[PDB]
Formats: sequence, C-alpha cells, structure tokens
Amino acid sequence: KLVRFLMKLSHETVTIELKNGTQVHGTITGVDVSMNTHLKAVKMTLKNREPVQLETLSIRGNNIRYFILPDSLPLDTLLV
Amino acid sequence: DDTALIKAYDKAVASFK
Amino acid sequence: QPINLIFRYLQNRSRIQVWLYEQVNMRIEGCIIGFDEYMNLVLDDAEEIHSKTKSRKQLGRIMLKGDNITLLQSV
Amino acid sequence: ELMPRLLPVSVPPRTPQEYLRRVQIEAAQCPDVVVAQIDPKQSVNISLSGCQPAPEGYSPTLQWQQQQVAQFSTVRQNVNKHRSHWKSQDSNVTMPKSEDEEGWKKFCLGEIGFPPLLSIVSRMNQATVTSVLEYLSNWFGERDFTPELGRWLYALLACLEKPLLPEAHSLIRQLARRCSEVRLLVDSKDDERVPALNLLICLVSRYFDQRDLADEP
Amino acid sequence: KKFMDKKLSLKLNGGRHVQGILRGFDPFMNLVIDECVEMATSGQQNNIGMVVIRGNSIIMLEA
Amino acid sequence: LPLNPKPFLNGLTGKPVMVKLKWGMEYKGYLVSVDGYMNMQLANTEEYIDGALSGHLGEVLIRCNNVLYIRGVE
Amino acid sequence: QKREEEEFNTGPLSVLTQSVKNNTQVLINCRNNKKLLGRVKAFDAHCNMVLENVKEMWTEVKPVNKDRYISKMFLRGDSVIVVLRNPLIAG
Repeated sequence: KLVRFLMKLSHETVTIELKNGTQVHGTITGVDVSMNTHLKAVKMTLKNREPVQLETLSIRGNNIRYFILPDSLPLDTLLV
Repeated sequence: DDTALIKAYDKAVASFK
Repeated sequence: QPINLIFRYLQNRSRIQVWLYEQVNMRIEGCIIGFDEYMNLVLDDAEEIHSKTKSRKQLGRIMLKGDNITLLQSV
Repeated sequence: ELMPRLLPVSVPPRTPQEYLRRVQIEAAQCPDVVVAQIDPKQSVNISLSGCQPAPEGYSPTLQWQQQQVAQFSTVRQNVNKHRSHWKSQDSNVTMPKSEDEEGWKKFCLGEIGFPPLLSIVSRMNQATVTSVLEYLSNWFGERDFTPELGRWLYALLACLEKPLLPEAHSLIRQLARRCSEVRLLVDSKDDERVPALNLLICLVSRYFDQRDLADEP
Repeated sequence: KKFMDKKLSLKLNGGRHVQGILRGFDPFMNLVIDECVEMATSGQQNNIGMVVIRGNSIIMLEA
Repeated sequence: LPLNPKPFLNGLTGKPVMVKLKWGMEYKGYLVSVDGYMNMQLANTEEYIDGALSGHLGEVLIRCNNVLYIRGVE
Repeated sequence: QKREEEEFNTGPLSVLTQSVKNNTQVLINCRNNKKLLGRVKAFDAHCNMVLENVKEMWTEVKPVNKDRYISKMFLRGDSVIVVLRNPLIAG
C-alpha cells in the first residue's frame, strides 16, 4: 500500500540511493504502484565518476534502495 | 576573479559580529 | 508437468539437491517430506554442500523457502 | 508479491493437485499468526557523536546562518557557471595526485602553501575534491586551525557537487565535529577561529542537509 | 511451447548453464529438463539426471 | 503423514530456531511470533557471520523474503 | 484492514507498530551493508517504511565508524533484512 503515498509525490524533488549505491537527484513526474519512478531535471552521482546531468530519467522500482525525501514534505498530512 | 573564492570566505568570516 | 516430478520425490522420499537462487557456492541436500504451492519445502536430514571447500553441515530437519530454488536434481 | 505461487491447482492422494488442495486445507486450518509467550543481554552499537554545542554567547544567529547558507549558494552557483573558463589557463602549481595525501597537504598549507584559486580548484574533479577535504580533515585532527585551512575547506566545499555520496556526507560531518570541538577551547569571543568554525559547521548543517549537527540558539 | 523434447543449452543467474532436453512445462515457466549436464567454468561437465527449474532463474534458452 | 511447511513452522514457535538468511548470515534465537507471509520474530537473538558469533540483538523482526531456511535447535 | 491492523499489533510486524505508536527508534539492517537508526512514521505488510530523523551508519577501512543523516526517508521493504527493536546505542 505505502506506494499509494509515494504516488502522491509528483513534483517533489528527492534523492534516491540505487541498489548500486549511485545517488540520483531529481524532480518526480510520476510514480506507479510497482514503485517505478519517472523524473526530470536529473543529477546522478557516481562512485569514481564525474556526475551526470539528464533531462529526464526513468528508474525501476526494484532498483531503488530508498528515497531521501524533501524536509518540507509534511508526512503526517500525507499518511491518509 | 581568481581569488574570488578567497574573498568570499573572507567576506563570510568578517560578517560575524 | 513438473509439479508431478516433485510429488514423485515425496512419495519415494528421494534424497535431492537444490540449487539456490542467491548463492552459487552452496547447495542444500535433503529428503523431502512436505511442501506447498509457493514451493516451500520441508526437508529431512538436510545438509549444506559448500563448493570450493567441500564441507557438509548437518541441519537435520528444515523448512526451505521456495524463492531460493533455482533448480532441483536427485541422487 | 512477498511469497509468490510456483505450483498450480484420510487416505493418501494419488494426484499432485489433489495433494496441494489437501495441503491448502490443512494450513488454512492452521493459525496464520501465532505468538509464543516466553520467560527468562545486548550488544552495543557505536553510533558516532554529534556536534558540540557552542559555549553561551558564541552560537551564531539563525539570521546569520541563514545568510551564510544563502550567499554560499550564490558562490556555488557562480563556481559552477564559470568552471569551464578556469578549466583552461597555470605557471607553478604542480597539483599533486589524488593519491598523494602528504603532497596534497603541503600543496595547500605547505611546509607556506597555495591558496584556492579558481584556476587551481576548477580543474580538480569530484573525487579529488573529496580526498583533499579528507586530508585537510586529517591535518586538522593533528594541528591548529589556520585561515589557509578555512579558505581551503570552504573552497573544497563550494566545488563539492551534490547529491553527495554517502562517503562525502560522512566526511563533512567528521569535519564539522572537529570544528565544534575545537570551539570548546576558546577563551574570548574575539577569537579568530570562532566565526570560521561556526561557518563550517553552519554550511554543513544547513546547506548540506546535516541538520542534526546544526547550531540552534 | 513447441520447443518440447528439443535439446537446449540453458543459462541461469549466477553464471550457470546446462545442456539438457525439454520434457515438460507449466504456465509458471517451470521446466523439466532431461539427460541434463552441468557446465562448469573450467571445461568439466557433470551429468546430473533429470531436473526441475523455476521460470525465474533462467535467462538464456538455446537449442 | 507429510509434515507440511505452515504446520511444521507454526510447530516451531516458542522454541529455539536457527534461521539462515539468503545472504549467509544466520540468526539463532527463540521463535516468538510468526505470520501469514512467514515474517518472523525472534528473541534473545544471536548473529553469526561465517558461523562466527558477531553480536547479540535481543528482540528482532526478520523480513520473510530474506529467509533461506529455518530449523530446530535444542 | 481490520485483521491487517491487528496483524501488525500481533504479528512480527508489531516491531514497527511500537515505533509508530510510541515514537521509538529502531535499528534496521539494510542490504547496502549499512544500518539505519530511525523512528518509523509509517509502514505496510511488504515492510515499506517512512522514517524520521534517520542516522545511516556503516564502517570502512583499522575499520572506522561512519554515518550520515537523512531527515525523511521512504525505505523499500525489499532492502530491509532485520529490524532490531529498542536497540543499544553508544559512542
């Protein structure tokens, strides 16, 4: 279910630890129930690599470790 | 301005009072 | 078809070996004594068979989760 | 899914599906949740410290912090904008390797050293920025805080591109701790170090999202 | 679905591949392979009787 | 008669268990509580990496999908 | 959700409810080979969580403790191994 909450997060911007440890920053456009997350205005941060900017990006749910949510995000409000 | 980072830091420090 | 093959293993109580999904160096061997549709197996006289090192750990009776089944063979 | 279905559907059963239906019965019978009350001890998790609060009087004002966090962003904005220009120029400056801790330490503070010119910092990649911050943390552990260091740290930070690695997050925390600690030694407010230490704590806590460490007044 | 009784060399997650011959399958892509052979990464082959395999696990399925 | 998973497993609660994880670490303790996904709850929990004791952990939830096998202990 | 909520209260998922109910921290073992110390704001059966005031803690090359702070997090159950309840924390 909690996914129902995640799907509320359109236009919030976030960081995502990928399963590889990559850290991926951007602005959510959509999320689906499989937890698959579409983003714009993207910034990746790679282990021994320079960063990478992308215009958009689409990530698999099963590849997300966690989301680092904006501090602003009022959780109590959304848990409904 | 090449020393610009230095001046910023400097400016920033000198703001404390 | 293959569910039957497993049901055979039960009736005959054949000693078997499971290839694991998330582990390659290790396999589990045991006489199988029950199971459900998720393929969780109750195993009797079970043992861990490490590769490289070759060292069989007695587990006695155990319950194995179906998720970890890459493949099933007999002995 | 958490437990997916792999197989389909008083006397022993002769067909598998009849078996599994039979099993599906006996377990549906069975109580899904069970709780076994018991009657009659722990290991320790070396969670690190936070940041040492400021002595009464020394902690800086939110307005100032907020102003520092704001301006820094403009710096970092400008730092980004013109990276490419400074990328191409460099007369002396034998920039040490990313591996050479000892050589990167002398480079920056010397044994006197080079300051952080954009010409010099703008060439340094993210991985070097990281490493150099680290050594400079290490030289801090073992020595007095100097303004060369302050500008060097500050500058390394400006170039530090987020989203940060969890490795770089942790490093800037360890740094800010040392700041907050080195802060306890002070005897008067007019100390050179004080504001510098406060800034470096500030930027980390507020700009770099490490809020638990921040100076609340 | 028609590959039945035809000899296939299969690769599975973890870098494990297998020449054996299909002999049964269900909706859940659970397969029954016959006259089967474990292919090592040194050139050694183990013949291992008959075997069942999950629909997952498998990547490659070649004749 | 065939001893089937849920029964066998239910049968385990109250008693010492050794749950081996997919990842190799295994966990010894008392099997407090169990549920419909086979999520597990242990107590007086000890942790073994490479078979070597690494720590003591008390009350612990084990998410069901990390479990390779569970067994009896005496 | 009747039996679901009672499921949480009673089943092994009670670990996560007490944190939601009692504003209490837990220690989670994550597949990143790192640990997360936080207070569960909300969770579901698949162990997906919202967490507050998290400290990510891990060690590295003679091995040294490391950490980082995440205010608000969505954890994927998929990444959780085990969850200590009322753990033991020191310097």
